[PDB]
Amino acid sequence: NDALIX
Amino acid sequence: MYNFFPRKPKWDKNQITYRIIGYTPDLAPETVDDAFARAFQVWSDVTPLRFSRIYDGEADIMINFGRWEHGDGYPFDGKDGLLAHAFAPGTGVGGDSHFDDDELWTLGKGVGYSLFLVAAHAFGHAMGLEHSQDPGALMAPIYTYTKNFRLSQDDIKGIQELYGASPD
Ligand SMILES: [Ca+2]
Ligand SMILES: [Ca+2]
Ligand SMILES: [Ca+2]
Ligand SMILES: [Ca+2]
Ligand SMILES: [Zn+2]
Ligand SMILES: [Zn+2]
Repeated sequence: NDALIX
Repeated sequence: MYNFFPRKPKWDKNQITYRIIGYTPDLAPETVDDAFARAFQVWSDVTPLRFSRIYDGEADIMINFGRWEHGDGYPFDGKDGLLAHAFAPGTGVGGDSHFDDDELWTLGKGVGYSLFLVAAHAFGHAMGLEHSQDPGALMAPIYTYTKNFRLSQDDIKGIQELYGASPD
């Protein structure tokens, strides 16, 4: 979970 | 194959700045600078996207190192696990790239984690790429060291879909 959103 | 974020977010310009808010003690500042430059360069070589370092003010890609709760609501997890994370393109926190300083950062070595390869990956996300199923892709979700790195066709085609091929 290394690509996050905002 | 290659993937994006669901809303296909991308940068609206080709000239992008970065800033390094803090360094890792694990590596010489010099070494870190050039690691990040090279990481950005691997995406520059196949797109018209151009990355420029600044030493002050708000950059598009604010880079820092940090561990556990480091102030963005997505904590790190100690040694191993998450190596780093990056936000999809956007304003503010968008694009920003953080690195877990509980890890040992290295260059050109099977011990620790190559800052070059992990930055290059994390920045991929900062550009709008999601993970690839391809084991030999830079955007694979699992770390692998390789002494001689190349971009897999999968990495090139994904990024060229978003921003097009190099003009030069
Ligand atoms: Ca930003
Ligand atoms: Ca912390
Ligand atoms: Ca970690
Ligand atoms: Ca460290
Ligand atoms: Zn990733
Ligand atoms: Zn973070």
